[PDB]
Amino acid sequence: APITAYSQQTRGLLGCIITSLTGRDKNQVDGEVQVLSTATQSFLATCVNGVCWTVYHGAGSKTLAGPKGPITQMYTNVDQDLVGWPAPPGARSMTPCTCGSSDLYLVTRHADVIPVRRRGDSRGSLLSPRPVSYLKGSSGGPLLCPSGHVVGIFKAAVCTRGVAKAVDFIPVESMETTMRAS
Amino acid sequence: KGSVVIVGRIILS
Ligand SMILES: COc1ccc2c(O[C@@H]3C[C@H]4C(=O)N[C@]5(C(=O)NS(=O)(=O)C6(C)CC6)C[C@H]5CC/C=C/C/C=C/[C@H](NC(=O)c5ccn(C)n5)C(=O)N4C3)cc(OC(C)C)nc2c1C
Ligand code: NA
Repeated sequence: APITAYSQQTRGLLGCIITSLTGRDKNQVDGEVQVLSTATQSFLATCVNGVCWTVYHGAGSKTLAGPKGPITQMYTNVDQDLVGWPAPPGARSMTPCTCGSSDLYLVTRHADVIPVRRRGDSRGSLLSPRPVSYLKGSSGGPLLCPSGHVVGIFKAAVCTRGVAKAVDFIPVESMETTMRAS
Repeated sequence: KGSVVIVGRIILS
């Protein structure tokens, strides 16, 4: 205790570029959070109820490289900044948060687990302000309840003068509506 | 115009 995290790198520069072009990833997948990369950007994805969710501003319309070839997005909502792919085999699927605690954590690509106070449906305040450079590349990362269940994914940072005091996220609620709609 | 690629993962405890 409390909730902790660590990261493991699975691919280098060259392999990432090649896998990007082939759409074929034969690597073993593990963990609740995937670190994703495109040609130009890196960011996060969180697997919830068998779908790997991330931000449209990272992934765009792109396929995800997979064991059988490129995986087509099963959910794409541009205005909500949300996309999802069926989770590849091996990703650890998270449970949505029920209880409704307002005491949250944000897990960053650096595998830090940072206290957040939920201020509304889609917003939470960083209890200790962070430099924006620290949060960059963490979009798609999970916001968790104290139990470790997921409330949503990191979308955007509210920042001034290079410091972020709060975060906007996409609630698991928005995932179900997106699934219900399509 | 390529695919998104998994380059790493984070394991939660
Ligand atoms: C409130 O709704 C929002 C809010 C922001 C969105 C968006 O933001 C775009 C993308 C988004 C963003 O950068 N998200 C983050 C990020 O890490 N992106 S990233 O991983 O580096 C990336 C690059 C590769 C994807 C979490 C931020 C980290 C630090 C980044 C710090 C510096 C930039 C601050 C900015 N903050 C806001 O825009 C903001 C703060 C308060 N409000 C109301 N808006 C912001 O966070 N973003 C601008 C893109 C987008 O694209 C879609 C329309 C496809 N949709 C958004 C939506 C819907
Ligand atoms: Na850590």
